[PDB]
Amino acid sequence: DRINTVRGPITISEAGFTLTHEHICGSSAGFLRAWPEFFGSRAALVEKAVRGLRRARAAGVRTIVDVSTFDIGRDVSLLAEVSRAADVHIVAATGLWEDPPLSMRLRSVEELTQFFLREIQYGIEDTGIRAGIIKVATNGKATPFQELVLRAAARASLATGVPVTTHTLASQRDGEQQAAIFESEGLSPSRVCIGHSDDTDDLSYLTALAARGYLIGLDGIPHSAIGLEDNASASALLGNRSWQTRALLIKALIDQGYMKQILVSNDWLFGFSSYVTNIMDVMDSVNPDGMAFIPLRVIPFLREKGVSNETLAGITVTNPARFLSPT
Amino acid sequence: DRINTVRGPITISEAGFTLTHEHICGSSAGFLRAWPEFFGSRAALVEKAVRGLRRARAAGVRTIVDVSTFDIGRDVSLLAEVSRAADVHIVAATGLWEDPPLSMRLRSVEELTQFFLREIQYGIEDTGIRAGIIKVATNGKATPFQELVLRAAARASLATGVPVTTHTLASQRDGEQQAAIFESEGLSPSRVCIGHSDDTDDLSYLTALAARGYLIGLDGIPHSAIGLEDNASASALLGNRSWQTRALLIKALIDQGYMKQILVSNDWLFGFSSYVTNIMDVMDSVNPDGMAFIPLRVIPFLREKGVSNETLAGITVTNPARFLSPT
Ligand SMILES: CCC1(C)CCCCC1
Ligand SMILES: CCC1(C)CCCCC1
Ligand SMILES: [Cl-]
Ligand SMILES: [Cl-]
Ligand SMILES: [Zn+2]
Ligand SMILES: [Zn+2]
Ligand SMILES: [Zn+2]
Ligand SMILES: [Zn+2]
Repeated sequence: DRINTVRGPITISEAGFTLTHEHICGSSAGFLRAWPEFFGSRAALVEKAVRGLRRARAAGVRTIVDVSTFDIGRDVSLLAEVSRAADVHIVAATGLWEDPPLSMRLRSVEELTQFFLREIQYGIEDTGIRAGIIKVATNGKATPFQELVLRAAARASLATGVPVTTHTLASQRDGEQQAAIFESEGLSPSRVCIGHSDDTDDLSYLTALAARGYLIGLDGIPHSAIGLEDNASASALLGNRSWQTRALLIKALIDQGYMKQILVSNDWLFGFSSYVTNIMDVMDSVNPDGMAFIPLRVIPFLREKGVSNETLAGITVTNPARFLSPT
Repeated sequence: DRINTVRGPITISEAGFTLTHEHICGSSAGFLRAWPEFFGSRAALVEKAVRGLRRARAAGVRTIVDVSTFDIGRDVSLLAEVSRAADVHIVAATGLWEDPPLSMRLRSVEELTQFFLREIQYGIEDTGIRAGIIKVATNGKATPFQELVLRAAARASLATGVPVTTHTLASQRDGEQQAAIFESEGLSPSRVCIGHSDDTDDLSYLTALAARGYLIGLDGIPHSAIGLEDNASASALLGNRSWQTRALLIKALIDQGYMKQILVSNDWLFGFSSYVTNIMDVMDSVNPDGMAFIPLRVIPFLREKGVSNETLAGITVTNPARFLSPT
């Protein structure tokens, strides 16, 4: 059994400590190729990501799952470059996020299923690099096209065994509808992570997903604008709940019996052009540890609050492997 | 004085008979790279475009202006390939159409001006190919972002001398607002073509633009769903006015004194993924002549209606050169 990474297949044991929702760069299709100066340069972006993934690896990370799709401007050659230089495995994604272009938005369920299966089974672009996860998104009630996306992701997963991970607007409880669509296609909830679930404190929502077998993506732990004076765009993005508040949802779900269904991540990036200018600077001041925030700050916080080392290892190592390994 | 093409600078006399609004492929950024099977294959698309541009060249076309921007999925290497194989000059474009991604839509006027100037002055992507026109779009009242686009296009034109060409929803008279924005930035109307102007019969609108000095883009002459039974998507795209009706607007503006301000084109393509599946098949049944429709069918129609050979040469050769040559 093997997981596809940007440097090829790896064994389950090789994945190790895995961050399940991360990005090298949050962009748009074609954007880094057309406007590399937006990032300084392409080399500057590469160097920043290598440095950050090095720091993460020193803190114990072995693999990240880059959940950048086509419409986040995923550049698998950029991921392979960074992966080789930092010695951190990167799993790439297929699927569609919240910014599909017209050439995607006009497609049928069958067509999209073809595209997702191309990326899982054949390769991304002309690279031969295969995705190891399918990423999808809603922000409230699904648009007609997003329902097609969710159905195509389910079809792709059913044919291949690769899991599905989601973006939600957690305040709208989107995982409810997402689950409904997925289940209508026959997808097992154990193949699905409902992401950005740490953006809500609603335990009735979180446990109702976990009770049916979903994995719960508590994937934005360091996202917080607390004590950012009067920066409306950072507040709108990051929220005003503390990282501790978010991290305590890990403990909460442990305490309810769902330790095997928890997936934790930073949802960090090294470049971010699909938001306001200089947001990466703002984010990096909030969390200078970047992708190392989970091991360096979250794990010790949870140990101080009484969570066991063994439970945290199961969450950071066992759960990601179970989720990623195709089934 | 020179015009930039995808194979480098050419003299004004080399441009010859020029179609001012065309596309090799109407797509989305990254799409042909990620999903070439949508088109059959990349080679099939190339071969179809070469065959079509050959037929056009035999009918007298020497240059086309490919008004595909970043968000139409412009692939300048594809254009150079096709240009070399067909021996037809292709002018490429910068700017933004109606499907900009978030990494564009979040940008300032100053940022966009940087991007358009990159594509005109330095090159597209890492190709060294420079755009020779800036393309912009509204569909009714401009969105806030589209106003920034129009202003940045004006700034880019003011620094470089390259012209601006527009997409409109002609039924909403968008050229009125477009002109207002452009003039507020100090752009000369003689540097601007208001496109898709053949989609309306409103001569008060058309003459009010031409009176202030705009060029008028009568650029979709073969676009018609007349006698396509019950195909709602083709009707919505193409309209139910005949090609003759559209072509008679050429004569109308001649007859009002605006022969030097008329630009004519087919607004054809060889691939079209940003609309419904199989639309290219539908379009190619309506107009099997493709980009040769203007010389093969429009020019003789207008001669039969009393327009002179010399006037039509001025419209197909002189006007494009005047417009494209930087000033
Ligand atoms: C009983 C919950 C537990 C104490 C198990 C070991 C890891 C930490 C959580
Ligand atoms: C007078 C308008 C004109 C007859 C001039 C020559 C070309 C055709 C139009
Ligand atoms: Cl702490
Ligand atoms: Cl005729
Ligand atoms: Zn997300
Ligand atoms: Zn993300
Ligand atoms: Zn248009
Ligand atoms: Zn066009």
